[PDB]
Amino acid sequence: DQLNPESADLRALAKHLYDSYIKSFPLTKAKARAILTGKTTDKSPFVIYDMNSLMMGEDKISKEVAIRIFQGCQFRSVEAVQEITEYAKSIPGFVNLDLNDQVTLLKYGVHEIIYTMLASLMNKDGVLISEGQGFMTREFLKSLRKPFGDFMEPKFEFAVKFNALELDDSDLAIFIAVIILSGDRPGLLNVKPIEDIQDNLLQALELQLKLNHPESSQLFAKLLQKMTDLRQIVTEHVQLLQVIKKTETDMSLHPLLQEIYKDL
Ligand SMILES: COc1cc(CCc2ccccc2)c(C(=O)O)c(O)c1CC=C(C)C
Repeated sequence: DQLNPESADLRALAKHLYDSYIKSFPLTKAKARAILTGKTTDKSPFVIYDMNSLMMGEDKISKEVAIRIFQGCQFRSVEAVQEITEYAKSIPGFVNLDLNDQVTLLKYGVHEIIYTMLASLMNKDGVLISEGQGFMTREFLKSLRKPFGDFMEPKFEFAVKFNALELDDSDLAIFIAVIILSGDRPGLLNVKPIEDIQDNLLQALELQLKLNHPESSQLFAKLLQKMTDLRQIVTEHVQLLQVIKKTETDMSLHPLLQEIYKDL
């Protein structure tokens, strides 16, 4: 039989992470795909695709429209940062790390994770919003005044590609744990304890994918290669925020987000 004690421990680790992910993230990929695909009469989103539907959306779900949307987006990111911080504490070994490194791991990790999980809420046509009650189209977003009309496009581009891996939540739980425990983060005090945890997470992810996706060759490698896409989305996003700060000096940014962005 395949399972030995070592691979048994990796299965127990996969199970624990999946459990913690479910407990930390109220809107899973499974729920998102059920809303998006019409496993539904109770789960249908209201669709925002223009100014009028936007106005009607606000009714059923003050400033300039681009700004309201961007701020709505900032607030959800703050929520996601909180959910991800709750999840991270569940990753075995994580809270036993030097407090400074915990902060560093989160600071550089959370945006990569946000866009990973945001892919679960996207298809080629738009993105779920407000806990799945709404769906805002990609074209509507793209139509926003400069520079806001461009903020979401690289996220959709990534999501379309990432979604072709067809990962489910149990896969993603291990993958986002791997992301958080990156020993290559800038300013880390003790890299070794992080690398040892990541090594364990990596073995767990490898096994999960082999078992969950037996006909999907080199999926593990293909998934690791996606980290390059995420890192690049994050860099572009930060650059676009520097532009927004200067053109929209009357627009405030959540300090939790501001501290994350500080010298990324
Ligand atoms: C465009 O990106 C939005 C925007 C929004 C704001 C949608 C909105 C704002 C203001 C008026 C009408 C609709 C939400 C939301 O409200 O849940 C959202 O989850 C997202 C997903 C984005 C993330 C997690 C970065």
